[PDB]
Order: sequence, then structure tokens, then C-alpha cells
Amino acid sequence: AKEIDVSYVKIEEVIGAGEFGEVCRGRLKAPGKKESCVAIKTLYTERQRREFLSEASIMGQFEHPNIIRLEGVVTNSMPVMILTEFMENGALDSFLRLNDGQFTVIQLVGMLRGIASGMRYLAEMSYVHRDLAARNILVNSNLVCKVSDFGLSRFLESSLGGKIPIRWTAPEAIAFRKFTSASDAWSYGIVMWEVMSFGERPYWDMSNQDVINAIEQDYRLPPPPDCPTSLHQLMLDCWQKDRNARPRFPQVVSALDKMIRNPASLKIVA
Ligand SMILES: Cc1ccc(CO)cc1N(c1ccnc(Nc2cc(N3CCOCC3)cc(S(C)(=O)=O)c2)n1)C(C)C
Ligand SMILES: [Mg+2]
Ligand SMILES: [Mg+2]
Ligand SMILES: [Mg+2]
Repeated sequence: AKEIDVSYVKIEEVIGAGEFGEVCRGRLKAPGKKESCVAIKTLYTERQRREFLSEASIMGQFEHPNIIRLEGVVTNSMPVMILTEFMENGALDSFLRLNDGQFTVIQLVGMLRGIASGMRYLAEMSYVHRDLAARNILVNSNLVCKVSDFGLSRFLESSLGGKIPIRWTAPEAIAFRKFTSASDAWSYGIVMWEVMSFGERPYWDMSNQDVINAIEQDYRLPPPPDCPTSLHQLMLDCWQKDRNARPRFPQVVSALDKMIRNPASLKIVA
């Protein structure tokens, strides 16, 4: 679905370095449709091409305001491209670093609510994300946060799947490679911590191995400076060792909505 004629795409600036090629900003103009801004991912073995394009296959089946929208692919022409909606503020971790301390707690909670709604939807579709991290959240001009980074490849036990993201991964997923929506809930807690810390690196003073050891020994990240206690408590709930004890994404959204309804609750900080 959404194969598009390369003649309809005008490539503008190179805006990032992607994991397997350049990231560009461009313009898509198709007959009968208004022109739109697009982000463009470019691409190897046939296995790697099929893994690359698997992102588009799955993205094309999602439709949600907090999930990045697929515009199309260029495959019957080289270089192979994936075109999505353009997200003007780029990745959330770097966006927050650029804007450190400059958004209100209520704004940050709205961002987290958007991400949580995107995850609620993925969980409802039985899609387990496995790499949920602030770097994989994209931000538009109205501060709407959208989940990105999809595909049907597996992590490295060469495939474009990547290494397991230790700092974002639930202990049972690291130990047993059992990835579920409950392990995504653990990652979501890490994302909450990243957002409330304006894009600080999780466990910034620890190696990947130190993090594995720490979590096994009951260490959990502390509240970021100025972080409402209620938000930190929700993080701790997401980081329960027993995956079945973690909140599900509908409960995550509902908890954030209650905070938004009752903003005085956000004034309590440790
Ligand atoms: C194109 C694409 C396809 C698939 C996926 C994963 O699902 C993601 C994307 N990408 C998209 C999709 C939609 N919007 C964007 N916007 C974007 C904007 C900026 N800039 C905006 C201006 O300020 C500087 C930053 C920088 C980046 S990046 C690549 O450096 O993270 C991305 N990027 C990239 C993340 C590869
Ligand atoms: Mg829908
Ligand atoms: Mg991934
Ligand atoms: Mg990834």
C-alpha cells in the first residue's frame, strides 16, 4: 500500500542521520491531493530491504493521532524510500534538551499523555514496540508527540534489527527476551523520567552492565528535579519487577488524565 511515483517527491534539506541512510525533509504532491511536507528515510541484501520496508508495512496499518503517519514508499525505483508526515520539532529527547526547563509540568504531562495514548493503541493492536525511548518519540509544531520506529525485525540474538536497548528494557526482556506490552510499560516509565528530566540520559552515570546489575538489586531512578511525586510514583509502578503488577496502557492514560483534571495534585514534589 501507498507505493508512490518518485516524480511526486521533491527532496529538500538533509535533516538527520538515520540508522541505515540519510533523513531528509521533502514535499509530496500527488494528483488530486494538496501538497504536504514529508520526512524521508532512505536505504544491502534482499533480507535487509525486506526488513527496511517492514517498517512501512506495519506503519501503513496504524491510524492514530499519536502514531507517525505513513505517506508512502518508493520501491519500484532506487534508492528505496519511506515517506512519513513531517514532525517539525524532531526527536523528543533532543527537543527537550534544547528547551530545558522551558515547558510547564502540565505541558510535559500532555506530551506523556499523547505518548501513552499511542502506546495504548499499539497494545490494543497486539503490537509490542520493544524500543520505546524518548529518541523514538517525534514532536510536531503543536507539541503533539507521536510514537515512531516500527518494524517486524528481531534484535540481534546481518539483520537491521539492532541491539537490545538495555537502559529502556524491562528486566525480564533483557534476561529472557520476553517482550510484551508489560515490558513496553517499563520502557514507558523510562520515557516519563526522560521527559521530566528534559532529555537527560537514563542512568547517565552508569554503563549498560551497571544498569542491569542495579535494577536486579532494586535500584530505581530517583525523581527528576521538580518532578511531581505523583508522576514519579507512576514511574515506580511501571518499574515493578513483576510485569503483571505494572499498569496497563489504559490505566497509564487514565492516571495522566486524572492529573490533568486535578492539577493541584502535581504541586506535591519531594
Ligand atoms: C522519515 C521517518 C520514517 C520512519 C520513522 C520511524 O517510524 C521516522 C522517520 N523520521 C521522521 C519522521 C517524521 N518527522 C521527522 N522529523 C525530524 C525532524 C528533525 N529536525 C527538524 C528540524 O529541527 C532539527 C530536527 C530531525 C529529525 S531526526 C532524523 O534528526 O530525528 C526528524 N522525522 C526520522 C526520525 C527518521
Ligand atoms: Mg483510527
Ligand atoms: Mg524498534
Ligand atoms: Mg529502534
